[PDB]
Amino acid sequence: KYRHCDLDTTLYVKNWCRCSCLPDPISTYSPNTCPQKKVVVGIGEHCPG
Amino acid sequence: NLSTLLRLVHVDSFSCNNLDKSKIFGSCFNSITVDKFAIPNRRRDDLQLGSSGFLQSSNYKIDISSSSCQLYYSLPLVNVTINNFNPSSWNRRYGFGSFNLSSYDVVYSDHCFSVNSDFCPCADPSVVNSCAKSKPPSAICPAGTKYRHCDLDTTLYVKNWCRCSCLPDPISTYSPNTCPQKKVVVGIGEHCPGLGINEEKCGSSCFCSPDAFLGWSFDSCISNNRCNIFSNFIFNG
Amino acid sequence: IVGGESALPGAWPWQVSLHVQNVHVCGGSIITPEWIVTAAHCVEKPLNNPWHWTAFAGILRQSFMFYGAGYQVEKVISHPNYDSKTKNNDIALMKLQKPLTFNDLVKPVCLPNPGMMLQPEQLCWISGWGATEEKGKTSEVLNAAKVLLIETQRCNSRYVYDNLITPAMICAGFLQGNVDSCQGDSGGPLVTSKNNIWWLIGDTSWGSGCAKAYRPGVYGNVMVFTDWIYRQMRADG
Repeated sequence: KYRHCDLDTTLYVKNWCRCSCLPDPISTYSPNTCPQKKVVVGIGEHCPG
Repeated sequence: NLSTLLRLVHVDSFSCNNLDKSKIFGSCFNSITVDKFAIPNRRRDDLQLGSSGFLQSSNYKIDISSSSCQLYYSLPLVNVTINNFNPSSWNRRYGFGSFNLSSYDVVYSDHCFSVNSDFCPCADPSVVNSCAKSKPPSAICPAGTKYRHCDLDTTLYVKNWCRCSCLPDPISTYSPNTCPQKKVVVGIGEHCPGLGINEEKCGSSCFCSPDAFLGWSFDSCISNNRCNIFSNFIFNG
Repeated sequence: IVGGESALPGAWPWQVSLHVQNVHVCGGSIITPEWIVTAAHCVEKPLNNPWHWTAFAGILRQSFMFYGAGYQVEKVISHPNYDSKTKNNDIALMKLQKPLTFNDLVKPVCLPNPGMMLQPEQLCWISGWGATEEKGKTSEVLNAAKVLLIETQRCNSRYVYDNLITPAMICAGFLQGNVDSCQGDSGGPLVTSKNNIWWLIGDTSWGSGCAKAYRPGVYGNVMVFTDWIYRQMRADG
């Protein structure tokens, strides 16, 4: 699925379009707006990304 | 509560630099410093994050290496006043009053100068008596500050020719090294020491002319029957 | 020369010093090996009898002889329309009785042709045997300095000269000061870099001190007087 972002205006306007949890994934402003979340690695597994 | 603050204020734009916006929810800080001031309509583009404008060089400079949030909001024109006060001390020391301008007008400086404690826009009248060409007015400067530096020199046949410093004006002078008024740029959290004063219209006590003060302009702040105000929030820790 | 440095023994074979009574007085440049261009204010009536004059060329330090080993000036021709009040048309020629054959470090400079298309802020070099800082003595070593050319309109300002520069003269130097010729630097080679060849377009006539603000150097424009020099050279032979 594509990156879900929201816009405000269009047709040669200001267009203050906002995206999700940008730019820093670690120190973000809203961790519940984008699917990439931090999960603690279990026992016997690696880090998926 | 940031939500209540944004709801009770007619927010037009809210962003931040080196810090997120909605991460403040539930976070703790040590201190929050707020700097608010009106926005001129002509120099509105000089408030961006990084610009070589006159506002960021003579009125207020925004730091880039600090986590600071910016808020452009609007205020109704009903029951509002603008306080036009000059924070310069040496300017008001010689009899500086007010701009005496109309309402809904803000003043912004385009060239800020800095002077030392030993400075007096006034010449010793004992030396000006032996001057015939370009004779500036003189008066008695208070103690602690030296008089205006003027020298008597002859070129080919003019015996009484007195040349002083800061000519023609401190804004655009031919020899900035000979004039004590030097160009200065305001820093972080520092005001302008003072504006340029024309020494040719100064001078009883040394009282400069009110129309001799240069280095400032005025501009209205009316937009859609509302005034625009910028606010900088800096969180320490 | 103030603010300059000692001139290294390079290739500047256009500086001949005219000595009278075994003391240095003035200098100039040469264009052809039959004449010497110098100032006219040093050839006044008390300075008559050109037979008691010698010329030294290619000599950096002014100690190589004593009342000998020089070139005797045959005849001196001054400008007929010379005024001692405003110091206008300050160009004089001195003819030597010696052939003065070309040798090492001996090369004249060509006259500027009409239509040079000079830039307003043109860079030039000055040299001479004058004071060091102010009211000094004759410099033992040869020094040089770099100056910039300024327009005549800005030089005729009320705060600089108040319209006292004739169209036959130009202004050069720095408005901030610290770079100017003192008393004793009469004439002096004022050449520029263009088309890989130097052009003498300057001739020191007068000035208001040295290393002072709002007091630039005044030089003579030999381009207007080129036809006069050509006529004198044609009538001499």
